[PDB]
Amino acid sequence: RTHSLRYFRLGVSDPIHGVPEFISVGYVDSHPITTYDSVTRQKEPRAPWMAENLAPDHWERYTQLLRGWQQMFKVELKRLQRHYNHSGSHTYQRMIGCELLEDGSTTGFLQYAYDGQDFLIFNKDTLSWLAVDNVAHTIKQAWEANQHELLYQKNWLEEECIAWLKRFLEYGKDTLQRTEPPLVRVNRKETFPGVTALFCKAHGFYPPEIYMTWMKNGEEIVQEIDYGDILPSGDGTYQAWASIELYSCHVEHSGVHMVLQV
Amino acid sequence: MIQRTPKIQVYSRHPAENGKSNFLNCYVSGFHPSDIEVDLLKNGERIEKVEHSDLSFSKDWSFYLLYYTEFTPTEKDEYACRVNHVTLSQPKIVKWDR
Ligand SMILES: *[C@@H](C)/C=N/c1c(NC[C@H](O)[C@H](O)[C@H](O)CO)[nH]c(=O)[nH]c1=O
Repeated sequence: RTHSLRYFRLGVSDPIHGVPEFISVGYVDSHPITTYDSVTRQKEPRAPWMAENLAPDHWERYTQLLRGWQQMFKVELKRLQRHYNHSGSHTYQRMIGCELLEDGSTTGFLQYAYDGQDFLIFNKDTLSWLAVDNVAHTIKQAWEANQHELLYQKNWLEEECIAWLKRFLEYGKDTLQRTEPPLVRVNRKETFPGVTALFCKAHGFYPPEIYMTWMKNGEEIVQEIDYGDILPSGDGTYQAWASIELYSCHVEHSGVHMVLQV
Repeated sequence: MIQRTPKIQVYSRHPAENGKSNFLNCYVSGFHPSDIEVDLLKNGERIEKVEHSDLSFSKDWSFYLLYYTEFTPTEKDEYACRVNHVTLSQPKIVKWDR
């Protein structure tokens, strides 16, 4: 069972809308677990299984930390805007986190982005920054000069982050380690004149890892399969589509192979 | 400068069957920057009672939101969603397929 812990930061230059200049959100596998904004200036627990169970000192302290980070992130953004010489609204994004696999392999990541494009990518194995432009190189030398920070980041991504992830995983086992079976239903729809399209849908399942395929006479799968997306249903489960132009629907979820005939 | 056009997806939570408890969802994803305008519509008139999940982030520096509202399906009525982004010159309206 693969799991992922990630933290996102967003800084907007001149919001020109009453929306937060800085927003910070934490995720444990596409689940909101923590949130912060420059307007509220207080860290709030999104998930219920960590709202009362986790100690209050955590939010108390990390709020002050976030307040500190906000200003730094602003300075970094404005400095880059001074390097490119732009006026207006520009976005500065940061991602940091780890990944725990089935076997137990650890994989960490740290990235910085400007205007929705990769700006600086951190590699912990060689302790180096990957720059895309000369401006990125300019911030690259200044960041690489300070080796203490690099080493800290490495040990954080490799040990500390995994620890946090394990802790969070144990707090909400009934939610994150829960298994809900999908309701599979087959629907016939005529879009073009004469062309009859067969749809297969799955509603209400967790985790989102699901496999779908259309079979002819239950022996051969077809290459004309149009796949959709694993969409959130709203209640906390997911939903997915599989369509083909015209015999059997095959959905595999949590080791269960489901077959439907038309 | 690099920006992305939003992908609008309108669908129901539970399987479509008229005269029952259901939820209409509009998934707006893969867009950049963050500033958007989203409104759900019922035969043209906007729905006020609509809740939305706060801004969410993705690995490819794109964002995604979910706008949902409770509804009862009926064959007479048709539902849609109006989305306006900076990339969009005219507010894109996507209808529910049923
Ligand atoms: C509270 C748990 C919010 N944390 C948070 C973090 N946390 C990771 C880490 O402590 C931090 O990045 C340090 O600077 C070390 O890398 N990161 C983030 O970007 N936003 C948050 O709200």
